Parts: sequence; C-alpha cells; structure tokens
Amino acid sequence: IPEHHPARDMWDTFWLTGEGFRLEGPLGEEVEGRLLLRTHTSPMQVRYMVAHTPPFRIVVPGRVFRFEQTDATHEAVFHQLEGLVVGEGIAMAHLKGAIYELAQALFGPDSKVRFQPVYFPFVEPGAQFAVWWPEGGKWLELGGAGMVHPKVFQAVDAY
Amino acid sequence: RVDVSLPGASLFSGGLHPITLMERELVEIFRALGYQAVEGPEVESEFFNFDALNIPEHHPARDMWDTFWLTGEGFRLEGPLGEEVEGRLLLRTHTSPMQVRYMVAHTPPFRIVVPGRVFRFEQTDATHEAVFHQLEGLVVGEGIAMAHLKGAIYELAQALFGPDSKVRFQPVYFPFVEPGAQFAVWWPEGGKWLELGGAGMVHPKVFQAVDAYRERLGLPPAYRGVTGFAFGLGVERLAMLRYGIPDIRYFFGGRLKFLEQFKGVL
Amino acid sequence: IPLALPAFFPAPDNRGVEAPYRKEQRLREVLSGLGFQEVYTYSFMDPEDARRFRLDPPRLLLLNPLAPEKAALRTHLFPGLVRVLKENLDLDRPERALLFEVGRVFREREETHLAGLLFGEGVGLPWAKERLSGYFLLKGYLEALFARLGLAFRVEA
Amino acid sequence: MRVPFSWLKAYVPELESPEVLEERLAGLGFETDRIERVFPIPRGVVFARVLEAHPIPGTRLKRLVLDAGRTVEVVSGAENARKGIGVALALPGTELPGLGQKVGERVIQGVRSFGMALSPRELGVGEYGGGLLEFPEDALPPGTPLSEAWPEEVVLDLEVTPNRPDALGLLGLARDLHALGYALVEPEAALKAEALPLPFALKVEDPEGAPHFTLGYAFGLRVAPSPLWMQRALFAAGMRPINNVVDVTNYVMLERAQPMHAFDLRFVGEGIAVRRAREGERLKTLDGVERTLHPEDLVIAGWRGEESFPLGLAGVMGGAESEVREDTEAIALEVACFDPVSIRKTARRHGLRTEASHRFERGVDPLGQVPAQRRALSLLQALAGARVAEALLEAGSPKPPEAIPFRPEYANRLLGTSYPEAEQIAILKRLGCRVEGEGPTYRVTPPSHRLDLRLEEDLVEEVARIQGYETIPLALPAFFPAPDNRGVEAPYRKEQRLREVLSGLGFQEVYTYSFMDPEDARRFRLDPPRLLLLNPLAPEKAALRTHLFPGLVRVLKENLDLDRPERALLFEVGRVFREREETHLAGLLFGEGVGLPWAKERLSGYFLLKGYLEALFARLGLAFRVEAQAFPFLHPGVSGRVLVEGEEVGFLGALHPEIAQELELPPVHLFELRLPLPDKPLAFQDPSRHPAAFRDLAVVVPAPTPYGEVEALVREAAGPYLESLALFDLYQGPPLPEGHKSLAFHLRFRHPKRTLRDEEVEEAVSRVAEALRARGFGLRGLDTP
Ligand SMILES: N[C@@H](Cc1ccc(O)cc1)C(=O)O
Ligand SMILES: N[C@@H](Cc1ccc(O)cc1)C(=O)O
Ligand SMILES: [Mg+2]
Repeated sequence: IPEHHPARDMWDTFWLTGEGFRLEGPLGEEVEGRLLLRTHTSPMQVRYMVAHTPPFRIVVPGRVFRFEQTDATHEAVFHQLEGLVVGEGIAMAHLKGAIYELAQALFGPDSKVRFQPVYFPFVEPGAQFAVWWPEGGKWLELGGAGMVHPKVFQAVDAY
Repeated sequence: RVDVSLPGASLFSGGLHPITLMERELVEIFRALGYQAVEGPEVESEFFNFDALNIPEHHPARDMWDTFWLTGEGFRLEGPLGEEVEGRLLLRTHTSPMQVRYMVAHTPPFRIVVPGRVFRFEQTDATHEAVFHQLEGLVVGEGIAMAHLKGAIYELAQALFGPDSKVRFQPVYFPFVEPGAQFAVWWPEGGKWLELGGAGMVHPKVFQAVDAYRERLGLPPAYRGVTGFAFGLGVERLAMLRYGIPDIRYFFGGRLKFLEQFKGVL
Repeated sequence: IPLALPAFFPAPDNRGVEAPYRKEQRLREVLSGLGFQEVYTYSFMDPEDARRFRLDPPRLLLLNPLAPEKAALRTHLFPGLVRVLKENLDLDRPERALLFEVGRVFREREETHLAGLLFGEGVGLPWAKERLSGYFLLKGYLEALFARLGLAFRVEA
Repeated sequence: MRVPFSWLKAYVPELESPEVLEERLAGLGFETDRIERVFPIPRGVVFARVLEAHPIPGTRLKRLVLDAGRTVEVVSGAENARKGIGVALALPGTELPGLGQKVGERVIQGVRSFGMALSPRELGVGEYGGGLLEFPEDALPPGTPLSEAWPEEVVLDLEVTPNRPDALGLLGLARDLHALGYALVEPEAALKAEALPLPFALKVEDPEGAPHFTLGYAFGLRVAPSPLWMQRALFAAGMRPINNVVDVTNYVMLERAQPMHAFDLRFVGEGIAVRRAREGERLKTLDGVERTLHPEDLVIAGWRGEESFPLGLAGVMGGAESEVREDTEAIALEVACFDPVSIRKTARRHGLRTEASHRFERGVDPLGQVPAQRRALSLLQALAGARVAEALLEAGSPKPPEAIPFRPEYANRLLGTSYPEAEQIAILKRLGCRVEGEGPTYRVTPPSHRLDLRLEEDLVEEVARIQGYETIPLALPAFFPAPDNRGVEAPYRKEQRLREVLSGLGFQEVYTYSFMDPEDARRFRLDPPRLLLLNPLAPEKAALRTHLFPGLVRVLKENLDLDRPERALLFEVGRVFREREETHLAGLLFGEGVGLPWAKERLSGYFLLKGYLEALFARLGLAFRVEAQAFPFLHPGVSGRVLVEGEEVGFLGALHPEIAQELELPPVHLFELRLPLPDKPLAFQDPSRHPAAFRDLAVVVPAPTPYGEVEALVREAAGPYLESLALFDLYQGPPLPEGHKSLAFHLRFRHPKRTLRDEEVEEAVSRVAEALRARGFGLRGLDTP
C-alpha cells in the first residue's frame, strides 16, 4: 500500500509525533519510519512472518484506529481479528473452508458463507465474505480475505 | 498517614486441583487439533465397559482390569440416547466405554477426547491408585489411518515436552484395537522414555457393536465404511512427572498444604 | 509408519458437543478465582456415615470394597468435605478454610454436584479484630458467584 | 458510480434484468449499494415546441406560445425559455413529483398559463431547477406524451474499487459481463473525416504530467440540445445535459472512463499548451468559481503572440470562458492521460472532486485516447453536424503492456480448483487478453485498459471470478507447523488468564480510549505525553495516554453523574505509551466497602484494595509486597510502590486529595502495574508429616518503623525451619513507650524429616530476639504460649 496510492484512502490514518519513542521491530531491532496508530491488524502478519517460518496458522486480535466520526455504528477506535495461514500447498479452497467453519461455529448448522471478489493491495485473489444468520434472516458482511499477495512475501523475505 | 506495608483484608484466594490443571492442559493440547471434550458416567454397565469393547467374560483380557462390581436396586443408568440401559453395574475401569456411547449417539467424521475418573480394585501405594484419571481419544472417519494416530501423539509430545521431544510406538494388545500399540514420549529434561498410553485402530467388532446397538434403537448404521484410531493415557502419571509430585496418593489426600501449592500453576 | 494429520469437516451432529464440559470448567475456574480452593475426594462412602451425617442410606454398594469404610458410593459431597476439614485440622492447624469440590454423586441416578465449605475466624484485618464470617460470609461469596454467573440466587428457609 | 440499466443494456443487449444484473456484477467484484426506478412521467406531461417567447411588459416573466398539438400558452420566468426549443409541458391536471400540488390552468401577470413548462427538478429527472428542460425542437410530434420517448429507468449504485478504473466506464463494465458469456456490442464510431490542417498547434511543455495528449479538430458545429435518449442517459447517470458537444464529451467519459473536454477555438489562440501554472496565475473554472493556481497545477493553456493564458485545470475541470456554447462553431478536443499523483494533489489543493479528477486519479487507459477521439468526433458529427479533420495532434507514445507468464496448473493449484486449461485460456481471451504459446506456461499480455493486470496471480483471480468464487470447493489444510511456531501463544494466553482471574476475584473490566487529554498531564500530575497526534479528533484526544488510572478515575466520575453507584471495583488492561509501548493493568476501588448491607461495620479503602490484590497474587502464585513511596498523583500518607516477586512493577494508594477535589471526587484508591507480571516456576515442596511447633511473641517498635521491615527481620532471622509468621495484632499505647507499637506475630516452625526439639525452637526465637534488639526493637512478649 504505496503513498498517494488510491488504496491508501481505504484507511483514514492517525499520524503521530514526538521524539524519544522506541518502536521495536519483529526481532527486537530498532525500526524506523513515520509513526502512526495501526489502521488494521494486517501489519502484524508481516511482523510474524519475518520472525517465523512456514507452515503456520495465526490469528491476531487487536485494537485499531481510524480517523472517523463516531456514530451509532461507527468508531475511530475498534477491534479486528486477523487470520494468516501460510504453507506449501495452501489454497483459496482452504480459506473458504476456514470461514465455513467460522460460520458454523458462530451461527449453527443452518449457517452459510458467501464470497465475492473485492480489492485489497495485500491479497490476490481478493474477497469479501458474508455469513448467513438464520435467526436475523440476513447476510452479514463479516470481513475481507484472499491469498497473500506475492509482493507481501517479497517484502517479508527482503526485510 | 497510613502504613502501606501493613497486611490488607484477608480476602480468600482460591485454587485448582493438580488433576484439573493437568486435564485442562491435555484438553487444550487436543482442542488445538480439533478434538472436543465430552464425558461419560462413572457408574457403567458391563455392556459398555466390556462387551461392546470386545472384552468377553472369562476372557484372559478381562484380567487387564480389576473391577469394582456394584449392587442396589432403584438406580437408573441412562444409555447414550437417554434410554434405560441394563446389565450388571460396575465402576468404569477406563474411559473407553464412552467411545461406544458417543458413536451410537453421533455420526462420523469426528474428533473427541473424554477425560474421566476411573476405578480399579487395587492396592494404594506411592505410584498406584484404585481411583485415578484417564484421557481417551477417538477420531473416526473415512480414510483415518494409523499414520494419523502417530501424528496425533507426535503433536501431544511436542506440545508437552518441546521441540526436542520424540514419540515411540510398539505393538501391544487391546481387545478394542487392531493394530494395537503402546506409546512413549521422550522427555529431554528427565532424559528418559515415559510410557504414556495405549492406542490403535478401532477394532472391527467395536464398530459392529455400535451399529447393532443403533439398529436395536432404530438408528441407521453409521460406521460401516469408516475407520478410526483411539488412545488412552493416564493423567496422574503425567501430572506427577510434570509437577514433580512424589506420591500419587496426595491427589485424593485433600491436604491443603499440598493443594495450595498449585494456585500459581496458571 | 509415516506421521500425518487428518483433515475433515466434522459431521453436523458433532457441533457444540463440548458445551457441557466447557460450562463446568468455567464454573470451576470462577470458583477458584472468587476465592474457593478446589478439593478432590474419593467417590467412596462409609455406610456408617449415612448415620453420622444423617443421610438417607446409599443406593449403590460395593460387592468387592477396598474396606468397609469404602463399601458404598457417596450420595453427598459435603460429608467428605467435612472430613477433610477435620484431617486438615489434625495434621496442620488451618485457622480458616474456604473449600469447594465438584463431583459425581449416586442416588436414583448419577448426578453432578458442587459443594462448598466455610470455616474459621473469617475475613477482616489481621491486626484488627472485627470480622466477617459464618453463614453470611458464605452467602456472600455465593451471591458473587451467581452475580458473576449472571443467575438469580435466593436462599429460603 | 451510477449504472443506468438501459444504457448498459446498449452494450450488453442480453441482460436479463436489473436484479440479475446486480447479481452478475456482485460475482464480478462490484457491489451495488442500491437499485432505483427513476423517471415516472405522468401522461399529463407532453412534448411541446416553443413557437415564440414574448416578455410580459413590466415583469421578468415571458409568455410562451407553444405548439403542443394545439397552440397553447404558458407563462415562464426561466432565463433559458426562448423560441426554437422543445420543452416538457405539464398540462393542467397533471400530478408532478416535485410539487405535490396538481398542476392547473392559472392566471399570471395578465395571461392564462395553460399548465407550465418544466425544469429537471419539477419533472423529477434531476436536481436542477434553475431553467427549463431544453429538447431538440423536433424531438417528438407536438403533444405526444413525454413518457413515450422517456421511459422509466432503473439505476444501480455501483461500488467500483480502485483496482478497476476501467470499470469507471459503462463499456468497461460491459466487457466484464461479456467475459461471463454475454454478447458485447461496441459502438462503431462512423466518421467521415476530411484531410486538412488543424488551425492550431500543440505544445506539451510538461510530459511528466501529460504522458499522452491528443487534440481533435471539429468545426462547422451546430450547438443545440442533445437528443432525448442522451439527456435521459445523462440524467440517469447523475449528470445534467447542457448541449450537443458538452453532453457528447460527458457521455463518452461515462462510457469508457476517459474524461475529455471541448475547448471553443475562439479562445485557444495559436495553440494549446499543456504546462505547469505560473504562480499567481488565475483561472475562473467551469463552476463559476474564481481560482488562483499553484505552480504544481498542470494547466491546459493557450497562447496568442507573446501571451500565455490558462484555459482549464487539467484533468479536473475546464475553464468557464472557453466552455462550448450555442455560438461556438469549432473546437479543439482534449483527450488525454494525466499523471495520477499530479491530478490527486491539484484536486485536493483546490477542494475539487470531479468525474474527471476521480478517473484520472484512479488511472486511465494509457492507449485509449485515439479510440476515444473517434467515438466522440463521430458522435459530434452525428449530433452537432460536425465536420472533422482526419489528423489529430498527438504528444507522447506510451508502450503497450508486457506479457505475463500464466500457468493453468498454478491457477488451479492456488485456488484449489480443477478448471480445464481450455476454459482458463478462453476466459482470459474474452477479457481481451492475448495468449501465446502452448503450455504449460503461457505468455498472456493484457489489454491496455486493465491497469490491474500485471502478475500471474492477477490472471488467476480473473479465471476465478469469471468461473465464479462459488465454484471454488471447500477444504481444510493439514500440516505439522514449523518448530519456531510452538508456544507462540503463551504471551496472549497468559494475559487472558489474568483478566479472567480478575473478573472472578471481583473486578469489573473496563475499556477506555487510548487517547489522552494533554491537559490531564497537569490535572493528574503526570510527566507530559511523549506521543502526540498530528490529526486528533479533538484537542481533548490530542495525545496518547501514558497511564491507565486517569481514564479509570474519569469513568468513576461519569458513572457518578449518570447513575449513582455506591461502590465500584474496576480494572482495565491496556497499552500505554512512554519511551516504549507497554501493557499496563490498573484497578480502582471506591465506595463504602464490603460488609453486611443491614449492618454498619465495613471493610474498605486502601486495605480493601490491598486485600483483593494480595488474593490476586496468591491466586497467581506470586510474591506481593507494598513498600512506602511517594507518587505525585497519590496521597502522601496513602502511597506505596508494588513489588511483585521482588521487582518494582507499579504502585498502590489513595488518589491525591487535591486531585480528588479538583475532580469533585470522594476518596479513591487505586493501582497500576506493568505486564507481563513476573513469572515464578513451580518448585513443589513436599509437606512435612510431623507436627509443627507453635510459638508467639510481640515486638516493641517505634510508630514510624513500617510493618514490612519488622516482618522481614523477624522472618529473616526466624531460621530455616520457619513455617508461618502472621501479624494477628497491632497495638500501640500504654504500657508501651508512646510513639511505639507492638507487633503480635503468630509463629510456627516445622521440620520435614522429623519433629523439632524444644532446644531448636527456643534457639530460633532467641536468634530472633538477637537481631530484633540489635535493630532497636523490644520484646513485649517472649516464648509466649
Ligand atoms: N482403556 C485402556 C487403555 C487404552 C485406551 C484406548 C485404546 O485404544 C487402547 C488402550 C485401559 O484402561 O488401560
Ligand atoms: N470539467 C470538464 C471535464 C473534463 C475535465 C478534465 C479533462 O482533462 C477533460 C474533461 C468539462 O466541463 O469538460
Ligand atoms: Mg485483480
């Protein structure tokens, strides 16, 4: 996700300032770069990968921040749950299986999942998924997902 | 001014029993592998404890379990589907009967783990109890193979003793499995092999008993074209080695000086 | 024989099958966090205690007991808790004791019970003297438990 | 982006219906926010021809003489009302959306208005209400119901993600539907051009900003209203028709994501100059807004002799002066590709967001200009009777896209599918890709309009979405995780247990914003925050919290103003920022305390909190000590630091009185620690079977000396056989040397292997009286029973 990239707009960022702050990278090193409040948990999947080796399955819950106006269904401070499964042979069929299990586990046997293409600079294919909620009788748009983008693995191995 | 280093109100502080801790760790280890924990009754029928598991009467194999036989009218033992089951009552000599109960009540594929209190008529010493705990495992489904059983235990070991841990399998006998096997895990610190439990591929006659009892109950057969593995491991032995508890007798001793020592342990 | 791990979507009737077990585990954990000390006692009962503790006689008995003291199957959880209180008072001399045990009981049907025991001076300042104890200390901890569990808790005479 | 069903249908004739179209676009990657039917037109509204306009003397109104089958008269105040145009006549009796007041025949300034001419807003086709709808004077036979040439339309509100800028054109969308199997009808641009020189020159002074720039030449123009089908199309798409030329440029822009602008040659001078704007240089843009350009703004300018002047803000908005109007006869047509970042900055810089900027920011087909020029010039020829020159003025030569290696086997492997190779190739071909070679790895070179196709993975998403994400099977992965991934969850699990024990001990969890009010560094007496926000939500939230307790104190207050809690035992776990990001655990006590509701005696304040905390660490199996120490935000008499397992990890005490007062708060007690808490491994200690020796003794100590120091000494020297040591009574007064106090200690000794000889115990207490006095402490009691 470049600068002055249209995709940057999908995240209204809180930029920070102040000297004396030490940000430690994945291997405890002293990382640099403009500081900000994470706009999503995704950065954690880069940190984890530089610090470990495939195959693995991780889930990273976390507080995130977006510069936004606080209303009945919108917050500037909220939480996300990221998932990341990497390894030889991992396919989109597995992603779908995961979310199918999430749905069943959350809404019962009569629950269903739905995937539609959507865009994210960090995945290709990209997708949005919704789960059928039998009681409320409606589709809930739950989250995004896809196959880790080639450039992400490249960034990881370069770092 | 106030002395801040002065003792505060003596609010009570609880704790969990060593066995509850060990069982919880075991259950967690296997939950990560997709196993779900379910329990059975401590007072069982000979049918579930023995017959359904391919363990006849006056069968040499019966001797592998010193049984506490019970008596008394008015007791209602409910089967897997809530029915009124019959047969000579006894204290389960192992958690194995629970894998028969579960199978009549569900359909493959699945992964279950069933912790539980078991009873054997035996003399209570430093490393032996008449009342102890076991953790049974059962994974059934199309294509399930012994390679998977070994994988499970490999994961158990790694999860319990670290990356430098190893597992070892050797043939051994159980009327309810074929192949049958005993497994030991390498404990890098104590530098020794720990004989952990038994296991194997669910015996053909067990699946047969399950589907017969299902039909006798109106349910359709469900284990005709599937296979599975099962294992069973003693908890006290593991708890002991893991907490450095010298006498298996302390568990049911009830001594606070003892129990209190595990408040920290998660 | 190679090592491998199985992959499959479990059959529907296997979902949530672990709720019961999970429920009881949470209960134990909240108890240990509220201030209760867990205790494990043999499932056996001394037939003579049906007398001592004024309880209806045990329904299940052992044909091959370890001793006559363990010839029956417990019907209540508290008798054993009271006996460990005693044994703990003879070996060591605890001043207080807030205990709890979860276990299978036998009478008509096999059922799961939860028993607790309070004993000692109570709660208050070690150096001071005023204290909270007895009945209302227990009813106190219990009210918290159910407040914690989100359940109505009433105690009629 | 608004997607008018019947317009799209012109490219994709076989579309089943808007509902099915919505479905199809969803599976393609476009979500519709809403579907809408939009042009209900009553029968009362008919097409009319304005035979003549007669201003009403003394008014700013006009008397229109309309041919509407029969000649009728109507009064209008619209500036554009004039002879020679067609208009929408609402006959008396018509029910109009906008008004809700049945239209009728009425008298205005001396004349009988038989109904009234309509504006887009009155008819309900657009928000514009400042003038009449202008139709071609011959659009329809006078008096025919407008419905008959303006049927209702269904419009889809489509989401077009940043990766699909080609989809910002209705034809771009059409191609996606085509890949699905629908027949595609591309508009043929029939042009009858003539070879002759363009009466102007092109000079691109800034190729960075204008990588590819073309100019078309159309003259002999006959500017007039657009055909009904075009006004209908434009209105449905959220745009307002203006005239022939202008509409054509907007129509094409919407058709193929290619913004273009017609400049009236009268103002061009010698030529167009795509250059940067000179500081100060002014420009009155199309919106009528007078602006001042920035040296970074790309500008479309003209020059005459030794003078250069701006004509339009490149790729954002054309100038007001050269706008094409009725008297325009010739134009220079701008069809270009601009630098996205430049358009981005200029757009922001001036607070503009236009159909044009939006498209240039997302990207335009680098080689779509020439084809776009033909489409437009063709339409100009057909609707404005334009004569068009054969040549274009072109600057820049973008290179076609490069080949992308593609492996059907990989696509199927990455997706977990098994689509037959041929189906994959065919799909990529339907999307306009060129495929070369015969496998297993092909050379796939995409169409210039797809900026989002560069990697093999990109191609596999093309196959997946055209095949349909629902055709991808469900599966679960199986693998032994790499070694360095073991126990990786311990940290997270550790903190979770902590929270759970806290909630079970009696603490109520609370979540507070990570933000801090810079002014509270003052109020709560805290060192200033190290991290601050460049773009805060408000000055109250301009910094990043350094402590957890301030927020806990503020919620205590807010809870006391909304509801009136009598007590409150709270806890919160959160990230704090100072030098480094760290995790803290804070707790708050407040209220009467614990005891019998009906009774009065109670346990509360400091020692109630220190009580709960002692349990927590007893529960956690960790040493918990609280030594005296001062803290700016704590009462000096009720303040101490926390020592878990021997190391300082936080504090505990009563909120400073002054602080409490400024916040109008009763006494408040609290603590704050740093996580993760020290970890103490198990070291099982087999309990001794033999009995333990009981012995009491009080210690005479001065009131100043803290309990801890004594207890530490008593224990320290009590010997290696000490079992317990508890303070069962604090007493200070007569007969003790005033300012002194006695500490009643309950001691207990014990030996693992055997019982203890009274000789060893006596000695033990003795070894204690030893240093006990060596420190200046008495022994109110000794060898006490
Ligand atoms: N149930 C056996 C142990 C065991 C369990 C499961 C098996 O598959 C094999 C053996 C016992 O009581 O010792
Ligand atoms: N605002 C322009 C539309 C446009 C904008 C930028 C361009 O480069 C081209 C066309 C107009 O009214 O015509
Ligand atoms: Mg793509």
